[PDB]
Amino acid sequence: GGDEDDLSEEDLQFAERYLRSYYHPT
Amino acid sequence: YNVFPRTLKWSKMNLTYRIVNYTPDMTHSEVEKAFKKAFKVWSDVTPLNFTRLHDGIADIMISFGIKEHGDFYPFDGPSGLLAHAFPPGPNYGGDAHFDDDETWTSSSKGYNLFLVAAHAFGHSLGLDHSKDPGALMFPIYTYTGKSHFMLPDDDVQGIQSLYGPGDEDPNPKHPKTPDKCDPSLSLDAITSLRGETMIFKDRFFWRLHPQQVDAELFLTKSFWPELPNRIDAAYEHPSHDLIFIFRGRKFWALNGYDILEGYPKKISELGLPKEVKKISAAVHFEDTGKTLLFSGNQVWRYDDTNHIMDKDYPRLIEEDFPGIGDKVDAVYEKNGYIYFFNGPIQFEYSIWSNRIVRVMPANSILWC
Ligand SMILES: [Ca+2]
Ligand SMILES: [Ca+2]
Ligand SMILES: [Ca+2]
Ligand SMILES: [Ca+2]
Ligand SMILES: [Cl-]
Ligand SMILES: [Cl-]
Ligand SMILES: [Zn+2]
Ligand SMILES: [Zn+2]
Repeated sequence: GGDEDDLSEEDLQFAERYLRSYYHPT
Repeated sequence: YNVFPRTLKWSKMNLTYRIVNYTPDMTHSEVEKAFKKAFKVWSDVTPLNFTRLHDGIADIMISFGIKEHGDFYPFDGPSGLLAHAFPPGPNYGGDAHFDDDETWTSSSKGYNLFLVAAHAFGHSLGLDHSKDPGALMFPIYTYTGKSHFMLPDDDVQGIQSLYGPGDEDPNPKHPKTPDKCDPSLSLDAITSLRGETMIFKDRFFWRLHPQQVDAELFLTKSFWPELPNRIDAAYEHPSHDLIFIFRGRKFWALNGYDILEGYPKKISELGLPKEVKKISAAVHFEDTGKTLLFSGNQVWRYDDTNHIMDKDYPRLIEEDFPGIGDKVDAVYEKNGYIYFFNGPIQFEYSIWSNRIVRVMPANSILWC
């Protein structure tokens, strides 16, 4: 005791990102 | 590169993965070939080794999801977030989920499943996002190019900080991203664009605003997916709001972010002969409506206004601008001064007094 997974989860997950920005803008 | 806190590392070299489900936009095999290609990237430069399981539970669990799809973090429909991965660990650790609201392809369309995987697998192996725009592990997606993929040096360095190297990397030479402050730095092309300075080197350009000292570093395909990686030459038509870009015998006109109608054209249409197989450097003069085009030790003066080469050309660089050697890598002009880049040197040529005012390292344009 006490009983709990001290590293239960990771916030350190990271995402790749591509912007919704757009063509033909002049 | 960046690793994660505590230096989250797999403690085993022989790892396992499982493709739970598949994108509709691709065939199972086309999909299996990608992920396998994607691990190969990392395996080629580490002791690591990947084995695909066909059932049960693997280290890396690969699935496709839509919106809220299980984990607390949901996907966002088309574009935006492309996927996400967890750092090395017990269960959710190592996993990678991909957005199924995406058109996964093995081409320049949709989003390249192999490119996005390679990146996201890196997280799975312990690499955090990199700040280097040259790195695969950079936070923002960009279609690298049609050409055969090479893993950037930042990435090789980062992953080997954890595990590497391995016995025989099949092509050791990995692309380093240019160093603004290396006094051997030599430039490919330079132009103004909307008041800012554009400096091309390899698959990158710096954009340096008159009011900044640190330039930003973009990948060229980040702006113009269609343009090549290396640029030979570039120049602007400011008042007409437009930038011209040369590579080999093709040349493009561009208005901000898009190619003009029916580009690229052949440089022959510019009046050049056939033996001229590249423009080395180019500068336009808004004053007079004319453009200098350099090739080899020669120079052409073309009438950008009336669309025709001036008569009496070509002339030798060494006549019209003596003392700058016999080649020109990149050139721009500002307020009566022409700046001629020959290797790691830059010459400041005064149109006024018709000679070289000062001489200085090429990288001093990058505030070095
Ligand atoms: Ca998405
Ligand atoms: Ca796992
Ligand atoms: Ca050049
Ligand atoms: Ca130029
Ligand atoms: Cl990711
Ligand atoms: Cl140039
Ligand atoms: Zn990422
Ligand atoms: Zn998820």
